[PDB]
Amino acid sequence: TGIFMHGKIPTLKISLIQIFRAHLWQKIHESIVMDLCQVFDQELDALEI
RNA sequence: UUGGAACGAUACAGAGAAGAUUAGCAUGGCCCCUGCGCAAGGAUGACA
Repeated sequence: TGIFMHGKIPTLKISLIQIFRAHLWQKIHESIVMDLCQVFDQELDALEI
């Protein structure tokens, strides 16, 4: 994740590991990348792309 | 070609959660009830 731990809060570390399991950060980034691709793919002949 | 480092580096993976999870029936315990067997035992009905 991109979460920076300011001190060893072990309970918070475990919670954030459970919340961002199965590579959720990469999946979120990829999904937003795909969404921007589609929103820019639709308007390619109007934005002169 | 030949040496550092090897409690390191990188590669993969990363849920570092929490657990002997859970549905059915039968057995077993208890109290009846019903049927049959076994061993005995009660009370009672019946003329020429």
